[PDB]
Amino acid sequence: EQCVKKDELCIPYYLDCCEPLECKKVNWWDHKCIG
Amino acid sequence: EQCVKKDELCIPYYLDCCEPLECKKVNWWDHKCIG
Amino acid sequence: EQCVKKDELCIPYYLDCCEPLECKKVNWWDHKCIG
Ligand code: NI
Ligand code: NI
Ligand code: NI
Ligand code: NI
Ligand code: NI
Repeated sequence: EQCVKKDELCIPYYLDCCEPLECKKVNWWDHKCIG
Repeated sequence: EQCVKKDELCIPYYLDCCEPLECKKVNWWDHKCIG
Repeated sequence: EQCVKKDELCIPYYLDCCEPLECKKVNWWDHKCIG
């Protein structure tokens, strides 16, 4: 598995972003890699 | 390889946790993903 | 894919280091995992 790229979906505690992106909520259920 | 999940074993500098978990020592030799 | 090990090449936003290493520029184009 790879670190998640910019603007792609991530899951805290399960599937995280490539640094320096941060996994941020974008709605009630989903998160995206932002930064 | 995947990021390490909650309460599973991690190794600093070698096998790290899924954010926002942190790899913490739990005894003399082992580390676990906590948070 | 795995997190990048100490003194190996990394790419911010694409191929990141094993914590607690940080991906730092080492010249105009390349980055390395330091820490
Ligand atoms: Ni990672
Ligand atoms: Ni981070
Ligand atoms: Ni961290
Ligand atoms: Ni992998
Ligand atoms: Ni970091």
